[PDB]
Amino acid sequence: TEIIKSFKNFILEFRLDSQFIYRDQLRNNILVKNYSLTVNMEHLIGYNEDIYKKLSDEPSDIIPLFETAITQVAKRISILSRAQSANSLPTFQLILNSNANQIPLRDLDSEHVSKIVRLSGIIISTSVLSSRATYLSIMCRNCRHTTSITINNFNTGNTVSLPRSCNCGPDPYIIIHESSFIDQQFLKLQEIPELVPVGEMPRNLTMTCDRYLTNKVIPGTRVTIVGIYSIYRTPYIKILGIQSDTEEEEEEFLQLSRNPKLYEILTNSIAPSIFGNEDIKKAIVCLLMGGSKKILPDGMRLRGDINVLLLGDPGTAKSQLLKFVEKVSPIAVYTSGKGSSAAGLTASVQRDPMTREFYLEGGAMVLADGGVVCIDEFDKMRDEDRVAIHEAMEQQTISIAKAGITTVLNSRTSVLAAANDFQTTILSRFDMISIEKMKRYITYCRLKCAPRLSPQAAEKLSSNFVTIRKQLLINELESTERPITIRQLEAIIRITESLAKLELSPIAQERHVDEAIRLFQASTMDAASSLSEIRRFEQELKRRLPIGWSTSYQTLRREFVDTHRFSQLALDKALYALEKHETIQLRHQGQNIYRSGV
Amino acid sequence: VFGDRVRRFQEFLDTFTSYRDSVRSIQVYNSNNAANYILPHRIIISLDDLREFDRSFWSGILVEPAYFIPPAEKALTDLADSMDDVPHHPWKLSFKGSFGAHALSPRTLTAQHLNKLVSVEGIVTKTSLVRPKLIRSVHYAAKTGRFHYRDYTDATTTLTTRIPTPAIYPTEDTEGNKLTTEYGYSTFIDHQRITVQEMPEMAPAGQLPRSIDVILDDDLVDKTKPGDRVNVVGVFKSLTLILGNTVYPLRQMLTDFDIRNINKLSKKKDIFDILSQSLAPSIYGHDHIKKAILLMLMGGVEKNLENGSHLRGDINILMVGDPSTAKSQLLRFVLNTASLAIATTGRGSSGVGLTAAVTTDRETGERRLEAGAMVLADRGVVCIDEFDKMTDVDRVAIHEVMEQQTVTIAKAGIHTTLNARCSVIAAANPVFGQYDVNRDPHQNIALPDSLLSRFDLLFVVTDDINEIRDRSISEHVLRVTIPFLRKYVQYAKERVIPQLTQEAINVIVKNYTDLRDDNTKKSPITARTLETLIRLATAHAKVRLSKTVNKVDAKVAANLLRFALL
Amino acid sequence: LTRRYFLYFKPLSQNCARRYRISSKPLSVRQIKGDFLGQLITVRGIITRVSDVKPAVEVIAYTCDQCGYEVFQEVNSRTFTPLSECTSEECSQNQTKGQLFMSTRASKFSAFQECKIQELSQQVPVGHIPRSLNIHVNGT
Repeated sequence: TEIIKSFKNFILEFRLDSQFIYRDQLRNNILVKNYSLTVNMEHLIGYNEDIYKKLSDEPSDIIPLFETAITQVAKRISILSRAQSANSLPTFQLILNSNANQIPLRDLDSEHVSKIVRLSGIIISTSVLSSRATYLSIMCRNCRHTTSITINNFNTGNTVSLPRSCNCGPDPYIIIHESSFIDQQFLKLQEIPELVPVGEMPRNLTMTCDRYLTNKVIPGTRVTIVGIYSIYRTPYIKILGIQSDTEEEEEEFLQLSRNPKLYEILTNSIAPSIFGNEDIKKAIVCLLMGGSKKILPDGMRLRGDINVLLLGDPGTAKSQLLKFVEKVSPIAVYTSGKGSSAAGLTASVQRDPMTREFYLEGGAMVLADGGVVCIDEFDKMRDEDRVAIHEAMEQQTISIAKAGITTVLNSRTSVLAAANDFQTTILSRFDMISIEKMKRYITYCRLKCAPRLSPQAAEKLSSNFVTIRKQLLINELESTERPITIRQLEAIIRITESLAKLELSPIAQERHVDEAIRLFQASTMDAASSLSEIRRFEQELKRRLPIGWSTSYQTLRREFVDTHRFSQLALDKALYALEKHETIQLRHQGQNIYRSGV
Repeated sequence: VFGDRVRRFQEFLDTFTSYRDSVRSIQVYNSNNAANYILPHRIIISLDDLREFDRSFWSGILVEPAYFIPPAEKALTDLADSMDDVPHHPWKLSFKGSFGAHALSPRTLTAQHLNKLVSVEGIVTKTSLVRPKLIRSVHYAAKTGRFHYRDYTDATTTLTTRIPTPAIYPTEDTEGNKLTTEYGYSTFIDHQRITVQEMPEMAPAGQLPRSIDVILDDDLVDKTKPGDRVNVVGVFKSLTLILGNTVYPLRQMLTDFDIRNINKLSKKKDIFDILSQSLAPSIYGHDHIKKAILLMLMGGVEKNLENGSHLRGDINILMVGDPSTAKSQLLRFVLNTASLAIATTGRGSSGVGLTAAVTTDRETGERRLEAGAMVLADRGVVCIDEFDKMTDVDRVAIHEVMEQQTVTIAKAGIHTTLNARCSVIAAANPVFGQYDVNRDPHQNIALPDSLLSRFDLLFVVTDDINEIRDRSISEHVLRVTIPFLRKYVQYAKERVIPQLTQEAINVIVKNYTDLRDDNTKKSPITARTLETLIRLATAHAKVRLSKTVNKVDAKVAANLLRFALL
Repeated sequence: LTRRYFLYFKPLSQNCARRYRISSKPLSVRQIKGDFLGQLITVRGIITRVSDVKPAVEVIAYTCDQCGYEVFQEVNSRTFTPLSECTSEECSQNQTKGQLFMSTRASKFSAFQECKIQELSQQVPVGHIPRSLNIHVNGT
């Protein structure tokens, strides 16, 4: 009762910036009927030492007393507000967030059980919005007697149980359902996979979510959860609050930033045993941040991140440099093509072991919000994940169309893939074909600066574009059919922004563009190494076999074989062009003669 | 506690005779139809007369309808018996009007205010099969020729939960004799189970929609169909669903300072070019294409003819060319700057397309539906990129919904049609990968001629390497507003409707007869194009928000035609 | 069981309805309203789907060699279960509960046939499609 008056004095007497922060928030939440309020732990430890230590030691018996004091002052607020202009009040659930401590998942021990606990992680699953009760009328089936039972904060050997007796014998009770129910959720949380030991997979934890914070957390983000570490032996978390996203280190980083051969030693440091490939190493180290993110006032902003692709024979650190980019970078998780062993890159959905709940198993494409993604074995991709990565590599947004939830999400991912209709997605969607102090400088540069470009260094880019368009047109009008776009020019601009951003400068000069054109020329050298085809195909169909029968893959194989122009890729290319130009005769022949064969 | 509420509702009905003469009209209409040989016995109650008459009764209806709705319907049945004096069924109620904080979005609908009645608007996704249920079953004993009857109750016939009586169907008599099922004297009441989620314009688009289930009685089973905006009024019972009793089938705020700015910008003859140039500054060039995109997102007129079919007001645009430019970057701008827009990839739809998805169920009623993408947006715009990868099923679907704006689905249980008055923005790529002027302009599209006739404006974007024009793209991308044009477009869409004049009929007649030249030189001209040649004019005339069209609107439509055709 | 005939009905026409001054109106399948389940209705329409004539049983006859009293059970649904247990008047007062057999000759059958009636073309509303309905016929 004294704690009731203390919490009421804390609500109606706390001042910050010459104003109350809980009274107006309670009035605004009562006026929209939200039945919740945001309290901070720092304000109550600055107000009273008789509250926080008892809340940290015994939260389960002091928290509903605070809750009933909140409803007691809320009833007065409601009756004085309803009488001004234009009964039954539920128990107001409180949410409470703080940032005083962030303990890891490996520091959880046998001590401080059922206390307050605050930690970060990645939500993997929100499975079923299930139902419980909060007030229920119960009746008997034998002596016609009824009553009711109420619960407020206790939502397997616990608080709620039906009475065995009111003779009526054991269990004569019937729940009067329509004169009585709340929502609750079962969630799963795992630790950050960028900092998890290599010998074992990351562990997880189960948590119970109640009424006011339901459907607020999308699974796959950096979520900081504060609650009660309770035991059901097995541990579980009762959520009571939710939120989400050394000077010598900066001194040595500023001393290392003043070195003029810094780029060069960085490259002499990312390759300890890799012989050669300086242009691959500079493109790998320049594809972390991306480019200049600019928020234009018209709303049509530009993308800053880029794409890099590794290709070659097995070996030469195609999967060893990826471990260094998994451990160096701020937010990155190692995965592979078509998922992996009991984990997936894209949205993997599985079945629940209990009650047969359809829920998503996991995904690393949601967990990389604001960083890069890194995969191996690009040739082994499923068709249900290729469309998702096809849209996310150029628009950075993942759209889900399930019947339960239809969420689109900002992926904000760059890709660093390795490999060994695929031709257009390789050649068009890809632009290129201490350690703690370095990571700290990378995070400070990604959050602090927003560079730009000078026209003095942009005229060299314009002259380079004019010369490459005037020089590769000789190879392109000569029917080589391989390209040159403005997207590659925008990628060149993003590469220059990343190279000028690494020295922590908002301006760009010719010093970065002379390395950028040298970085781009290796990608163009790797990329470099209709009237006739349609005259062939069309004249063939038209003037040769209108039924097409007898004229299929054999007969073209003969003609083109005997005309020495056939390449299977070229054959199926002209053909796919014909079905695709909707020669609906070519549609028809495909339907028949193709696997009719000749 | 029942007698005081029934006398208070009797005093309210004696004070307001608007429901008494209405139920007398219901009874005299039923008597006239019986004399010739029906209405579903419900009276809508205006809630505005209930607040000033009784505050406690109003508060009791708003917080406890399980204890306030059955004495009011008991008073209504007693008034129906007292108002009628001829010889010889229940009566229900309905509400309307403002609710205050009880009127809310279904995504904000949570575990609070369970027993209280909820008014919730949105869009329906599924409408189940109509299913009859037994509430009373009769039987006959042929050993003596008698008749027996039994009644059935559940948790959906009353607002309060009754004691559960699991009445076993009589397969035997109490004496033990044989019996039969007298099919016909036993009444049947049909029920429906529909699903409704939030509207895409009021919801914070980017999130997931939350849907709820409505259990429907006999009376209102013929007024629900998918694809329409609806507002349901029911009770949030949790045995979680709503017992829908009232269904009504049926966005930036405007100040007085913004209307002065759009009235100031209404008479200058330089407005159109700077408004077309101000939509996307990250894309160099293509002024006439975004001029048509501006005329496209503002709309048409949607003329409905008297005693005939409606006329198409929507415009459709197809854009082709080399894949080097910003065709995939323009869809994000038109998705983020329109009133409401739905974008799809054109390949990857789980159903049969973007309309009429998969139908299956696992619950009590073994039938369920699903809503697509085009049935959600009814007045906005939809964007389909990679048009050549889209299969023939969706092509047959857009052949049918292009100039008719209606979609018909002949299923095993569903045989209805629905409105699809939307505008399509298609973006395609050639099958050869690249295209130049010397190649023929018909086989490079690799689409049928009927789809060329369906789409109104076909925009070809060339990208041959030229050293003169390509010098400033790098400095332009290396270097009026967003909340103003939205208010401009919606005020033009809501207030001003343009009409034709004689000054703009003759020049468009001259242009159509002069092109019907292109048939011998480069492109076929159809009759549908006549309609699209004035739609755009009207567009320009409503861009300037004039009450009627002008000759310059037909001139700028002919200029857009010369750029998109030649 | 001893029904030699088959009973059927027919309604009155409109000429006998105007005389002496309804029960037989031409009804659509969109004009069913749900609540007409149990009224005699006269539906007008085209017939697209018909089935073959098949014998559906009405009563199952079981014979015994131990007692001789042949029993008859009545089915009403689409399916049924075989009554292997004897429910005669002689096996109730007995320890023995001997096997029963079925008779396909003494059992009464009926020429059952299902049909799908469709909605008329000019009677359907604007935009709607002509939905179907099922008719189960028996006998002659």
